[PDB]
Amino acid sequence: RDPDQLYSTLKSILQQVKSHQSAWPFMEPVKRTEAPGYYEVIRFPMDLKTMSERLKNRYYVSKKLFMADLQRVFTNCKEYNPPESEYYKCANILEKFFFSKIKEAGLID
Ligand SMILES: COc1cccc2onc(N)c12
Repeated sequence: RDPDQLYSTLKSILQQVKSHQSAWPFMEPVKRTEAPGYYEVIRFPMDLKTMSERLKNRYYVSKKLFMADLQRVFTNCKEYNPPESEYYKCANILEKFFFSKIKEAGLID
């Protein structure tokens, strides 16, 4: 069940990330109205709702595709927001959590 092993593992990892107390800024797409100039600077927006959909839609056929999207959630945030903002802080906390979980799961060697 090599496809469903991957799916299972990713779903677990994604749920844990979504349940984390620092995930709240990333739960839905950034709104243009709340972020002036966001979509002019961030070319590939990503969020955890979209990732959930992608997962359900069987898009994440490799660990690399999953990693790229979730990494993008953090890097987008860090480019856009000031370094001591609450959003920037949440990104790094959640990113630390993400790297531990992917290492825990044996997704990167
Ligand atoms: C509440 O989410 C936001 C609102 C406005 C700007 C944002 O940048 N990164 C975010 N996660 C974000």
